[PDB]
Amino acid sequence: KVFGRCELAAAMKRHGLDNYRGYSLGNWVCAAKFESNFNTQATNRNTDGSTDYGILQINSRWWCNDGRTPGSRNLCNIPCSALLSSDITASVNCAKKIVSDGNGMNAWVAWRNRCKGTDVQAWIRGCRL
Repeated sequence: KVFGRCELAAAMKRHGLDNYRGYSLGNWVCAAKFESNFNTQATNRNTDGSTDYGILQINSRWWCNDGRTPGSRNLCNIPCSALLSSDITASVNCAKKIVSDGNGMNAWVAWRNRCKGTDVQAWIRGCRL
């Protein structure tokens, strides 16, 4: 499913991402916008033959198993297909693991290049307090 902006903000906030590891809700919404356009079914192949899955484009090289990424690790202990559900619970739990891994949200290349240092508050303007 394709989330609305405020719909996704409310879901991310309900699952505890607002200021998780110090990253305000606008950072997560912005990241989702540029990784997936808010589309839980988004899949994109990386040059190394891994694939990124879901609303936060979680990568099969380290975090989920898709059975076709040699050397895969599956640190979130999930099939990558579970990251495409209309329920973002698995994506958010896995994102908590990723962002705690030491490098913060720089793990999401699109966040580093398109959200970092920008007015991310704009991404939650209109959601309900």
